[PDB]
Amino acid sequence: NLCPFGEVFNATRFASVYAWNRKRISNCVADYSVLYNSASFSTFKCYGVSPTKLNDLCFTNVYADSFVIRGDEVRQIAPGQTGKIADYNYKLPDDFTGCVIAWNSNNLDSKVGGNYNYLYRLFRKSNLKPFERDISTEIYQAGSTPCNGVEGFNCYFPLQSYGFQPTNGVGYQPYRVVVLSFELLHAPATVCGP
Amino acid sequence: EVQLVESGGGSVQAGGSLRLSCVASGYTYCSYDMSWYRQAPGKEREFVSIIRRDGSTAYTDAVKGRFAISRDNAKNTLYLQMNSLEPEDTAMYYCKSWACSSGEYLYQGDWGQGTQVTVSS
Repeated sequence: NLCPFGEVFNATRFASVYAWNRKRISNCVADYSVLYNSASFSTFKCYGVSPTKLNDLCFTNVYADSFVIRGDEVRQIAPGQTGKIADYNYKLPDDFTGCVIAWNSNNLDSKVGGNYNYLYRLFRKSNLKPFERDISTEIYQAGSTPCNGVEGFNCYFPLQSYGFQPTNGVGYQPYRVVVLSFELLHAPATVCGP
Repeated sequence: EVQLVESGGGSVQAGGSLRLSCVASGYTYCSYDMSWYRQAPGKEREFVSIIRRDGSTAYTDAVKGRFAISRDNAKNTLYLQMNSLEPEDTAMYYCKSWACSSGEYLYQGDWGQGTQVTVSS
């Protein structure tokens, strides 16, 4: 009966942040207390929500947005926010209902001379709508000047690798992020309790 | 999952040519757009070229009208043809599968081991 959280959180590999995973969770029982005061997790901010009251309260769906950023960017996995991530990788909506977990993952997701495999969208033509994902491999027009599709002056390839080394300072270390988002639109309850 | 692997590098005379070969394997729910990158060792890991699913190339201005990117999906093999090599184009060269989708499975991308290209006077 019990919910498959251990596969989101205790996962082998995680999403680059432009390319952000999700599972929807349904038709199962959710003890969230083994998240809040798990306290293995660094950051833990609930919006719309007392983090007691959810642990016996009910939803149509829980959706669980697994991905990986720099520590200094964790500020942006939050409503009303601004800059590279909330603009170009993953937004949240301004009246978000849900929780935001991260934890420092330098021990895992850094390597000797830099893990390239987590990644982020620099520039984009406009800002993302709430829970937009983008995977564009398509050159950015910085200038008025045309691209010829040649990467070059004012003509930039819009994704980058972060390149996490363990010798980094704490803000430029990788944090693993989950975003539990809660809904109840109108057909039936599927996730509570006990 | 994908294991990518590069091949067909090494030392050569300036002005000559080389063909780099990115062999794939056990694949995913997607055809990934694919790219080449190099490490001008010192300068960071830097963009060389792309071919998409839709088949459009783009190249970095450095190698324009000198290098060429192509795939033979039969072999599941990706080609960088490099003509008119200078010593600047020494580096470890890497192939890069990108992100692509298919309805919830979300292939992140992968890099390969690389192959050292080397050029002289």
